[PDB]
Amino acid sequence: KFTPSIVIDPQYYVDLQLETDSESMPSSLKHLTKPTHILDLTNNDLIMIPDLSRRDDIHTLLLGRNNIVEVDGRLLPMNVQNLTLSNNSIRRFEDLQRLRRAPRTLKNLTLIGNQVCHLANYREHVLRLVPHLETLDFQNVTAEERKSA
Amino acid sequence: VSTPELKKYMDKKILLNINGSRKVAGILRGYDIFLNVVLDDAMEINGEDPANNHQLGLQTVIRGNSIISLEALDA
Amino acid sequence: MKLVNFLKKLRNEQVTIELKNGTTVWGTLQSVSPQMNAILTDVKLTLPQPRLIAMASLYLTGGNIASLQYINIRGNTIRQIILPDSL
Amino acid sequence: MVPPINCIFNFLQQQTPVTIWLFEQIGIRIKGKIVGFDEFMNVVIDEAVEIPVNVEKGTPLGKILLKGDNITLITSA
Amino acid sequence: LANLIDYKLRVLTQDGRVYIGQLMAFDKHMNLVLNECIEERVPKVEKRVLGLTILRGEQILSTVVEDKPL
Amino acid sequence: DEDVAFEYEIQKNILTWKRYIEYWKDKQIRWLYERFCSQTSIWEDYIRWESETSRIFWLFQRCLKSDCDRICLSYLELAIEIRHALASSLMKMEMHRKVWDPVIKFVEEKV
Amino acid sequence: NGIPVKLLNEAQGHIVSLELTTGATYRGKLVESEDSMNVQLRDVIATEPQGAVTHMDQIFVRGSQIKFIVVPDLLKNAPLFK
Amino acid sequence: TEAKNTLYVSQLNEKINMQRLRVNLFLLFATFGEVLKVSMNFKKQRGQAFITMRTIDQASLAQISLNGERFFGKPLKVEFSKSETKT
Amino acid sequence: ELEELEEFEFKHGPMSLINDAMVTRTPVIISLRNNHKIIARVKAFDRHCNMVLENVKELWTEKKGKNVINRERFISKLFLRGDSVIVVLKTP
Amino acid sequence: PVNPKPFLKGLVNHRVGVKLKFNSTEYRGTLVSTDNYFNLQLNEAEEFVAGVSHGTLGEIFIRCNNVLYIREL
RNA sequence: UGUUACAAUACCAUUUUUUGGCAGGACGGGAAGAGGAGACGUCGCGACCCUCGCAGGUCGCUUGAUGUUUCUUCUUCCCGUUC
Repeated sequence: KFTPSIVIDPQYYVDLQLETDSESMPSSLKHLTKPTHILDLTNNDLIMIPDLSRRDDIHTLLLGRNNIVEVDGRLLPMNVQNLTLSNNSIRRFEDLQRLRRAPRTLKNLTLIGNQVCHLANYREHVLRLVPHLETLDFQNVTAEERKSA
Repeated sequence: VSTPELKKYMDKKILLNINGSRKVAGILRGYDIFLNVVLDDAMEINGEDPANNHQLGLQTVIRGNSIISLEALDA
Repeated sequence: MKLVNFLKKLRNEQVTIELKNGTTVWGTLQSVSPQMNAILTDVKLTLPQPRLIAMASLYLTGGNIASLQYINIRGNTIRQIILPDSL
Repeated sequence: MVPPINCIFNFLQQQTPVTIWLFEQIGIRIKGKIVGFDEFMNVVIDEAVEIPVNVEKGTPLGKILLKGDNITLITSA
Repeated sequence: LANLIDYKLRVLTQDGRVYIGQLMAFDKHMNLVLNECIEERVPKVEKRVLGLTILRGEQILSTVVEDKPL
Repeated sequence: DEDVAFEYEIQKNILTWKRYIEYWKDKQIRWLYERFCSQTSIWEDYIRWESETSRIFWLFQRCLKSDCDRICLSYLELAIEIRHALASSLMKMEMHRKVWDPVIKFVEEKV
Repeated sequence: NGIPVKLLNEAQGHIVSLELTTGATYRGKLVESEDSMNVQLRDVIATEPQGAVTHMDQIFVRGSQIKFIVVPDLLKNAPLFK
Repeated sequence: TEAKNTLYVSQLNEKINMQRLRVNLFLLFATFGEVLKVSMNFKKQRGQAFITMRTIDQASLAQISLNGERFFGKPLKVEFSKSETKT
Repeated sequence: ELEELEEFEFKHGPMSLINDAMVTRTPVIISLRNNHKIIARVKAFDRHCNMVLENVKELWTEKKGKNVINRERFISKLFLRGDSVIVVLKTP
Repeated sequence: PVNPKPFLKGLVNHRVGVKLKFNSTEYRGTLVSTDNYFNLQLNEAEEFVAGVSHGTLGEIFIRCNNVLYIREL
């Protein structure tokens, strides 16, 4: 379960290559270097993402291809202007009804290949309570569409 | 100190802007290692729209610590 | 003699440097330059009272009191460095 | 074709009344007669008269050694 | 500071602008050269990318170290 | 506590020893690092942390049990702050002609 | 010599940007760079701090009024990696 | 042809900001391993692009996977590039 | 003999009050460029008027929306860059 | 042609005035000593704030870095 | 013998380091009603456009962002944080 020896030893400039290490719950993200712009938590055995307090530095939080079932509403990172959540174990809307209090600098949110994605009334409900984002599942959003929410 | 090569600007109508947002046009007569610039035909460009002809042939000189930059009006 | 060499006696000394923009640096000198450029460590800087430019500089750092692991300060910017009272 | 230290001294031989500008202080100018100088353009001036830039008055100050680091622009009349 | 070569330097200039870039070299006058430097004014907000720039030691107030190399 | 997570990390290459000790470092750090040690560089670190006399002596003794030359310097220093200690050092880790000579020169001085 | 001045001397024949200490930016082709960081700049497009944009033939800014120059990125491969 | 580190990208939707198109081909291909370099030109290499992955084998997953997915209104193609991407 | 021509022009030149305040151990008042009036004793003098002081009693002015108040602090040990120095004034 | 170091060492023991670079402050007093680098040392200094007197101060030193000019009264 | 690192010796006057400096209650966001606005530029969301391939220019914004520069708030609802 996510040893602080693991978190240090993959940084390059385009982030933190932290990809194929299959972990369970974040305990030591205290150990982040601090000039991080990307948190690369994809191909991980994540069921949640706790343990991110006021880390106002990350721009792209990779969480794709993670056994992930839940995205939460008071989970901080303040400038997530890219965020992937695709290819996971999320399956119901009210899992992600707490995407209201996601921060206002949130622009790219992908949910492809999931169980939530094949539902009807799809783009209305996710643009609902995330009203300002730019691209959705690799799809651009117009403001005439944004009269739905 | 290297000599600041303004020999291309000798006898040329240049445009010195000066600290305190002053702008002075003139024709170069001489320079030095401190870039203290001598101007024939001094033309003080004041703020709104006069153009104060300041020293028409009396070869003014400006100290190099107050020279911001210079535009050669000709090539 | 040269009081630049006086500051070279101040290695590992817990000082408070005050800068020209009002920045108050508090930390320990690791070394100092012959042009008085001071490198420091374990230092958090305050911008005392006012809260009224510089301030932007403090926020520029992971810093109002912000602490940085290693800080190098140009010697021309120091107004006065206060030394430990036991010296 | 005159380097500037040879173009200060022609104010000095011919003894011309000279208007001198200060440095980042635009409200006041000084006018007088150049009576002495050095290699760092620290200028001693005779019959020194202040010029408030913002009708231009004058306060007669006579003998002044103006330190050259505030000297900007040297003219005459 | 020769120890501090090739690091990212969060360097604070005179007007409150903060530069972040990889230190290519320095000199006697603290003239700095910065690989992929970015310039930010008001403090993430208000940043400009410059690239390989010089920075004259006349304007630096302080420089701190941002991150490790590759 | 922060020590529970730390403990877990430890128990589940001197990164757990570093993260427990160096983050705290003081008492907590001491508790950690020492424990880790009991479970040359490490020894040195421990000594530094410790840096009472008795404790230092104990540490030295521990070090001696199992950079011998390097250590010997430390032993000498300890002695200075002796002869017996020096002798002990010699017997465990028998390079040390100039050190021995130096030691002797104290005796000579005394004489 | 100074490595930044040596860097700037190799930047001749290249398009740079010069921001000045009052704030104005000077983008132009650097042809002549002096040892005291004085720079002769050709075909300069100039931008005021308020935003007034002009183009000029020749500008020559002194050393001690320059904030920073930006040299093009080809220079950082050689001969200043050592 | 070969099958190497650089997965050939083609037939993107040209109506996208190229800085938005690099990011949205970073966050798309981050599910198949770490994306190290995306070189791309609007100087008439437009419509086509280079994406170079870390692993040899992680490029082999996405090309089987994403060859035929909509992305800003077009079903793109992903191939193996003819030559290993330089720099 | 370079230093003797340096130090005797130092002796009866303008550096006398920084040389006399220290010898007689009399506090001199120092007004800086940001109006931090400093009354203090002198431990040492430099070429640049760099000064090391003792029992510093720095006094400055804070302006608000009413009558200006006086803010002052006592600094036991101080090192001072000569750049801020405007006026060295000895009080009897 | 009174050059400045010949001008000012001859101006010793005269009630001279010095305007600072800030123009908030002037000093009138007798110049006692002046080096080559134009540091000034005045005795019986009266401080002139914005051209009006602030008060009598005494033996005073003025740094080179702030002397705008110096005048003889 | 060579290489690297750190110290000693050799150094305030305009372009660098010896300064032209100073002067229930609170909070936030969005919407509506009643008594913030105009310029100059600098980068973005749409496109009826342009353009056609392997080595971003133009037009809207139908309430996009942002630095100079001049002039002169209250009520109601909804959502978060705190006691």
